[PDB]
Amino acid sequence: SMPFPKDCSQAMLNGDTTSGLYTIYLNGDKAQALEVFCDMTSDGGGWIVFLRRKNGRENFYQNWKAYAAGFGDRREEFWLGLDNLNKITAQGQYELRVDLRDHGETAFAVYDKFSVGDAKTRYKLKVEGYSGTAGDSMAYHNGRSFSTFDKNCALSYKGAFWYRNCHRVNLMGRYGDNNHSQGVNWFHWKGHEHSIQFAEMKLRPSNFRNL
Ligand SMILES: Fc1ccc(CNC[C@H]2CCCO2)cc1
Repeated sequence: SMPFPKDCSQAMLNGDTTSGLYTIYLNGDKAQALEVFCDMTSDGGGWIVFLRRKNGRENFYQNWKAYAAGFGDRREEFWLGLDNLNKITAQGQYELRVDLRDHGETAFAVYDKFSVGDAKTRYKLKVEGYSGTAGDSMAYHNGRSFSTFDKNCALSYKGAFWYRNCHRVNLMGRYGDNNHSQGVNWFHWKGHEHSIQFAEMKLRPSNFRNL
């Protein structure tokens, strides 16, 4: 096992093959301990889950400080936080996976290259290298800074994202809200008038597929 695993891939290969809560260490630094939910089953596992939507019990209409730091319940609905995502994606080349499920249908999207800038970039999104079945809805968002109501689409649509003008993805939107662009949307799968029941965003090293 690796004493201070810096993501859910290093934490898995230690043998641990159950999805659940695990401790990771940013830059492998024992002083930068982070609790994450590892999805160890989806496409060979080793994923840090950074968003989960599944029942609308948690409020995602939260401020910049809340999106930077993280919020909610890692076992249920949560946001891991942008400072975390910046530090994780700085450790090497990460891939993004999005898993969607709504009234029994499933779709996914993988981006070979995924990173989040530091606070000085307003946590700039980078997503390149699409494959999957949900449709390339993040390409629209590539290069966008993060937006919350207090730093305008977040206020217009009552959510938070790497907004442009405004979104094809709104996975931190209002739960079960089918009003145009207000819900948990992945436009190129279910459009802007269908709020998705279940959504996870997760990352692991892009080189995991053949490590
Ligand atoms: F994924 C996440 C990441 C962060 C959080 C909020 N952390 C709260 C701090 C202060 C009191 C306890 O920890 C929730 C879910």
